Amino acid sequence: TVVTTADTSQLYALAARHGLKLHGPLTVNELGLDYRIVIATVDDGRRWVLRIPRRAEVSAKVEPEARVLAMLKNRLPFAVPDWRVANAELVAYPMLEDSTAMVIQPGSSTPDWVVPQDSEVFAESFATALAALHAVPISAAVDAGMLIRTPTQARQKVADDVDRVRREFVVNDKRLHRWQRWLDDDSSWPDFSVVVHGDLYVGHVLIDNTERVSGMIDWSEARVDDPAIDMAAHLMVFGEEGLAKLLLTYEAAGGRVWPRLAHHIAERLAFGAVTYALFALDSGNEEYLAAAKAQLAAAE
Ligand SMILES: CC[C@H]1OC(=O)[C@H](C)[C@@H](O[C@H]2C[C@@](C)(OC)[C@@H](O)[C@H](C)O2)[C@H](C)[C@@H](O[C@@H]2O[C@H](C)C[C@H](N(C)C)[C@H]2O)[C@](C)(OC)C[C@@H](C)C(=O)[C@H](C)[C@@H](O)[C@]1(C)O
Ligand SMILES: Nc1nc2c(ncn2[C@@H]2O[C@H](CO)[C@@H](O)[C@H]2O)c(=O)[nH]1
Repeated sequence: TVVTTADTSQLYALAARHGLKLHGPLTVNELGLDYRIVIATVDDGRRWVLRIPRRAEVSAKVEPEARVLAMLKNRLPFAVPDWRVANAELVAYPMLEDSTAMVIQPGSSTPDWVVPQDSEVFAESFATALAALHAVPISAAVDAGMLIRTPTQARQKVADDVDRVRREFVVNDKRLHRWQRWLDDDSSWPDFSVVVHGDLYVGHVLIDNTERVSGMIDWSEARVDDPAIDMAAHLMVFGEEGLAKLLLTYEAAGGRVWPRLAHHIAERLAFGAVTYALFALDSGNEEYLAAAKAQLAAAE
C-alpha cells in the first residue's frame, strides 16, 4: 500500500454514521488546533466539508453555531455553510465551491494569492455584503440564542482581554498605554452593536470568478458586538486607502457609521495583538506563545 495522511476507514465510518457516504478524492487539514478539516467527495458526486471537533470542549460549540447559521441563511445575500450534519462528533456541509479571496498552502506563512487591491468588484461587493450582515436584526440574533454584547459589554470585553494579557504576559509599556487610552477614549466607541462575523478577513470570504463576494465561512466567532471587529482585517490587508473606500460604500449601502469609526478600526487592529496572545495562551502551543510574547514585548 501507500501511507496516506487521511485515515480513510475512520473517516468513512464517521461520515456514514451521519448519513454521508464518502466515495472518491479527499484532502485533509490537520493544522487546526480545535478541528480536523476534510474536504471529501460524497456519493452525490459533490464535495463536502467535514469539520471534525477534536475534543469535548470544541464539540460544545457546535450546537450554538448551528443556530447562528440557521438564522443567517435567509437573511444574507450571499452563501454560508449549510450544516446538514451538526453534532458533537461531526459538522458537515456541502462545499461552497467558490474560492476564498485568498489562497494559501496549509502550513505556509505566505499566501499564494490575495484578491488585488485594485479589484473594484471585490472592494465594492465586500462593502455591501458587510453592510448586509450588519443589518441583520438584533432580535433575530436574540431569537437564535447568540452571544449578545451591548456597547458597554463590548467595551468591557476588550478591557477584560487586555487585563488577562497583562496578568499572564509582560507587555511593552507603550502598547499598554495605547490600549488603555483607547479604552478611555469615549468618542472612539460605538453607541450600538451589530451582528458580526467575528473572524472576518479575505481567507473567510468566498468570491465568484469575477471577484464578487459570494459567501462567507468560518462563523465560530459570530456574536452581537462592535461593528469595527469586522473591519480591522480589511485595514490590515488593504491599507488606509482600502478602508476609506470600504467606509464610503458601507455607509452608502445603509451601514451605520460614527465619526471616529476609522480611528476605532485602527485601534481594533492594534488590539489584534491581544487576541493573538490569548489564542496562544489558550492553545498551549509553544510556537504561538513564542510569537505572542515577542510581539507583546516589542514596541509597535
Ligand atoms: C492576509 C493573509 C494573512 O492573514 C492575516 O494576517 C489575517 C488578517 C489574520 O487576522 C488578523 C486580523 C484579526 C482581526 O482577525 C481576522 C485578528 O483577530 C487577528 C489575530 O489577526 C489571520 C486571520 C490570523 O488568524 C486569526 O488569529 C486569531 C488569533 C484566531 C482566529 N480564529 C479565531 C481562528 C484566526 O483567524 C493569523 C494569526 O494571522 C495573523 C493566522 C496565522 C495562521 C498567520 O499568520 C497567517 C499565515 C496570515 O498571516 C495570513 C493568512 O497569511
Ligand atoms: N472555498 C471553500 N473553502 C472552505 C469551505 N469550508 C472550509 N473551507 C476552508 O477550510 C478552512 C476551515 O474551515 C477555511 O478557512 C477554508 O480555507 C468552503 O465551503 N468553501
